[PDB]
Amino acid sequence: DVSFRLSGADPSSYGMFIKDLRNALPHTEKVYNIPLLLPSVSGAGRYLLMHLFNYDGNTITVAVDVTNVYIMGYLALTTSYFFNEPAADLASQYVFRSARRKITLPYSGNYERLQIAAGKPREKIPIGLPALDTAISTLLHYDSTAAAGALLVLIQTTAEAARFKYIEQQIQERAYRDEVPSSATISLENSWSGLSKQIQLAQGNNGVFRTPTVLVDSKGNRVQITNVTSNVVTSNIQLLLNTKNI
Ligand SMILES: Nc1ccn([C@@H]2O[C@H](COP(=O)(O)O)[C@@H](O)[C@H]2O)c(=O)n1
Ligand SMILES: *[C@@H]1O[C@H](CO)[C@@H](O)[C@H](O)[C@H]1NC(C)=O
Repeated sequence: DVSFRLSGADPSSYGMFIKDLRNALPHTEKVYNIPLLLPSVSGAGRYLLMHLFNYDGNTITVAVDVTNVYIMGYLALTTSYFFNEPAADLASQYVFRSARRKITLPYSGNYERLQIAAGKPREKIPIGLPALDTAISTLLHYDSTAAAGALLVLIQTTAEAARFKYIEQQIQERAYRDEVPSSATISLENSWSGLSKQIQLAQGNNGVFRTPTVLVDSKGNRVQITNVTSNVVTSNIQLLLNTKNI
């Protein structure tokens, strides 16, 4: 398992958490020095438990699929909550079984559905460590509309930060003040599958992407990433979604 406590949290302790999160995900191979997530894992081993504590020390446990870093569901006191999707229902067979009741959330975990439930796109939702404290607090007591927004914050401040060093750094900048994600942040989130694919396709293509990936950079400018020498590949991305799952 991995843990993170908002009480006394700073950019350093958050960095240690994201490091732990990455290191908890198994791999047998690196592609261009980036860990390649496994095609599949059977049984309970598929799910990582993240213990998150709000400033007041109240806690939720979040179940994460270690093959794609997708959040499946979470436990809050004696109630488990899972996304309305087949992968999450499968997860509910293995994690939080001792919960007194299980609620299936009225949406899947994908960004489009969460934004619909939350009533706003995540371009408009501030993120940061204070926002994560709020998210944990919200998830402690069921409120599906509020939970959608909280989960958008949760996913970006954990999974997306694990996937991209840039995103980790953006959250570190928001340690004591929330701010909506940069356009570059949104771009990287939306491009993770594509980038993972092209980095793997480059393996037998002399480091060249079969299809270029369009990204927005730190200056709001639209760049085109075409091979593994790009900083996004050498610097930024920390985990690759296996092409078998794409
Ligand atoms: N169970 C799920 C499903 C999706 N997600 C996140 O939501 C995204 C899906 O968004 P779209 O369907 O809008 O592409 C994924 O990239 C993933 O990071 C998640 O964190 N947990
Ligand atoms: C590869 O990407 C680098 C970095 O963006 C770029 O400068 C260069 O033009 C590209 N080279 C090839 C052969 O695609």
